[PDB]
Amino acid sequence: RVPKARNPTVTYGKNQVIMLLYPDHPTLLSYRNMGEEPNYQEEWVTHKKEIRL
Amino acid sequence: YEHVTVIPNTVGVPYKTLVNRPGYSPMVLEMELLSVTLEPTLSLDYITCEYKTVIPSPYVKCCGTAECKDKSLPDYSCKVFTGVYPFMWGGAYCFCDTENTQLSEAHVEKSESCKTEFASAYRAHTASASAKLRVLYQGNNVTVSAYANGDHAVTVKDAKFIVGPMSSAWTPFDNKIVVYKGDVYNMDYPPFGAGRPGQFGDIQSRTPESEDVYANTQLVLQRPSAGTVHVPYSQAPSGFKYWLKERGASLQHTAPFGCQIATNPVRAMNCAVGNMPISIDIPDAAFTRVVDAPSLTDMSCEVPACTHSSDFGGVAIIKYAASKKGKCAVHSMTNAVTIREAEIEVEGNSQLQISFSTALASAEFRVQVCSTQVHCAAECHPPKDHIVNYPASHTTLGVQDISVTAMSWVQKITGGVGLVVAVAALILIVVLCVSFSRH
Ligand SMILES: CCCCCCCC/C=C/CCCCCCCC(=O)OC[C@H](COP(=O)(O)OCC[N+](C)(C)C)OC(=O)CCCCCCC/C=C/CCCCCCCC
Ligand SMILES: CCCCCCCC/C=C/CCCCCCCC(=O)OC[C@H](COP(=O)(O)OCC[N+](C)(C)C)OC(=O)CCCCCCC/C=C/CCCCCCCC
Repeated sequence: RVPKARNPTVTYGKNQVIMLLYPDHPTLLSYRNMGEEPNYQEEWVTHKKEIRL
Repeated sequence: YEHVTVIPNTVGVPYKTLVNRPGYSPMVLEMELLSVTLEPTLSLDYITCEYKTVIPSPYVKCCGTAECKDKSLPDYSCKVFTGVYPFMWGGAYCFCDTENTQLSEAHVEKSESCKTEFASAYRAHTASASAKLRVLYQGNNVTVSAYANGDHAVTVKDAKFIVGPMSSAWTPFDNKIVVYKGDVYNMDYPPFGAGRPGQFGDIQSRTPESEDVYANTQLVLQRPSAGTVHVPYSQAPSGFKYWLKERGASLQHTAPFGCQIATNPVRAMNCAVGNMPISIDIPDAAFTRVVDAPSLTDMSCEVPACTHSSDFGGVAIIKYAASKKGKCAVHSMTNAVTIREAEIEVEGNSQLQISFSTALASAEFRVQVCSTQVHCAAECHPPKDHIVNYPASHTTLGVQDISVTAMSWVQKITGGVGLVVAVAALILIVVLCVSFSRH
């Protein structure tokens, strides 16, 4: 059994997603476009952070 | 009756089609792809695992010198060290203080964890697609599952669908695939018999039950230290355990086109590439003569609200006069506009409301409701929400179905330019004619 992270606090903007994250421990965040070029990216977040995808 | 059509390979978006057999009431079928699967054909190359170095108890020669016996084994290495003085708990083991030699030997084997913790290196070279389809035939939701190679035809409610082959041969898997448990990685593993130490494939076995293990780990024996009776050595660590730490990200998280990957067997699910030919074949007894279906006349359209959202942001209200009570099949005659309803009940002099979705900012489309057509028109307005969790239900925008009314600015400016050019050309040709006649 492995845990599930807390739901982030999402907020939208023009062609953007603003995500506020509350990790309790090193958590992996990855994202990819769903088109021809996925442009995969990832990072471990270890504290509270805000991302702009 | 045989009807052949093409729908995009997008999963979760329903598409409508018009089975128009003239002389009979039109029939509209809404079909949606619940899932599309690509299952490559796999030929196993070799299993990789964690090696286990087997060191038998060292043989010390008391008052003599031992010889290096040679035998064939995966990574056999044997060495003889002279001048050792082994010490056990109760005192020295050998009699003399010198001329004692220690015989060391070691080889490698597949660990007992081979049957559980192993990575399989494959070759993937052709894919047999499958598909699960939801088709709304005659006002009933019926779900079919069939092969999308164009060969399996599934009969549902007496009409049979034969779906595929997919228009695109694209597949997320390369020619060489390695799977570990539920993750599959696009990597070019070294061929059998050519593994390198400390890298993936240093120990290779053809099958998890074979015995001719190929192992290349540079096992080097080292001299025992200061009267100890151990067997030190210097070996490159397991390449496979190093790989497990540095795998990277599986195909499930990096494959393009939103592809989903699974195992047992390895499949790629719900790609968003290309489109899917699909052929219906309806019995001639399913249709209804045009003189028995309701016939709509005196039709007119008004479009009160119209927002070009991803979901159905438009509403059109159509006045009609119906010959008799019954169902009618509503279909949009314009590709740019998608109508959510597939059929609606109709009776008397009344009105019906259909919900449509468009990307146009000046909606102009024709809606056909049971053999009768009507023209629609509205000015759309953009939505406020910048992001949604569902894909667009409407077709993308072309450079022709473009330029809303109040693009008349383009016509006006290009007409002014054309008038100036025409006046200039007229004056030029008049002068040319007058100077050509004059001589
Ligand atoms: C101050 C006075 C101002 C007056 C105000 C009025 C101004 C009003 C106008 C603004 C201009 C309108 C521009 C808007 C364009 C809309 C964008 C569009 O609608 O486009 C979308 C597509 C994008 O593609 P996609 O990936 O979404 O589709 C493929 C889908 N998938 C990948 C699944 C296969 O774009 C395409 O495809 C287009 C393909 C062709 C692109 C080449 C364009 C060539 C046009 C040249 C124009 C010059 C005239 C020619 C001269 C001839 C002499 C008469
Ligand atoms: C003193 C005596 C003077 C007398 C006056 C004489 C002047 C008379 C006039 C000349 C004006 C003609 C100019 C040529 C324009 C013709 C094009 C046109 O007639 O339209 C064609 C269609 C109209 O649609 P429809 O409903 O008829 O067809 C659909 C029918 N249904 C709905 C039933 C399916 O439209 C289309 O298909 C799209 C057409 C292609 C559009 C290309 C993309 C637009 C790009 C624009 C870029 C310009 C940039 C401007 C900003 C620059 C900065 C300054």
